[PDB]
Amino acid sequence: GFKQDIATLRGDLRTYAQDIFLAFLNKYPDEKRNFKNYVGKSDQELKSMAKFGDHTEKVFNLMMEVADRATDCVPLASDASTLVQMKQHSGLTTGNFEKLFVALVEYMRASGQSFDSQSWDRFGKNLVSALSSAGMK
Ligand code: HEM
Ligand SMILES: CC(c1ccc(O)cc1)c1ccc(O)cc1
Repeated sequence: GFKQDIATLRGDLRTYAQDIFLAFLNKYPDEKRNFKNYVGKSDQELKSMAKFGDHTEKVFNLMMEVADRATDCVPLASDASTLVQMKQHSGLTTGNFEKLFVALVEYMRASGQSFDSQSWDRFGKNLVSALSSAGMK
């Protein structure tokens, strides 16, 4: 289920963090407007870039903490407000997050593995609802 999925993802975190972000960027190429240093690069080139590895892993480390602190796939309001108020998230709207979780769920469905994709799909919708309540446009 969802809890075990958090353990599975954490057990190969750098790999999953990079592969899910690439799935997102490749499914939604327009989302690179937010990541101009990643333009004009193949996946293997991005996986050679120090900030792409560093940043993807720090993002996913916090994503897994947000998921782990959730009840029934509903994140804490404190975690939603941290994600809205972060200076690095000044430009974003909830649609950026919806798209990320669509790509994450698709990734999991396409994997060989028994991820609980329906729990991740809920988590993404509930995180979007929480971000909207905490003031993200
Ligand atoms: C639950 C999902 C997310 C979490 C937990 C999260 C977390 C973080 C964290 C911890 C950082 C700091 C990274 C560092 O400085 O090394 C960061 C930066 C950033 N995040 Fe988020 N983020 C999420 C979703 C998103 C989404 C959906 C977008 C845009 C589509 C986004 C855009 C950014 C940008 C532009 C930065 C700063 C620039 C950069 O680090 O390359 N984030 N995020
Ligand atoms: C959107 C986010 C991310 C999405 C999915 C992941 O598995 C890891 C990270 C992100 C933020 C800043 C970056 O520099 C790189 C990526």
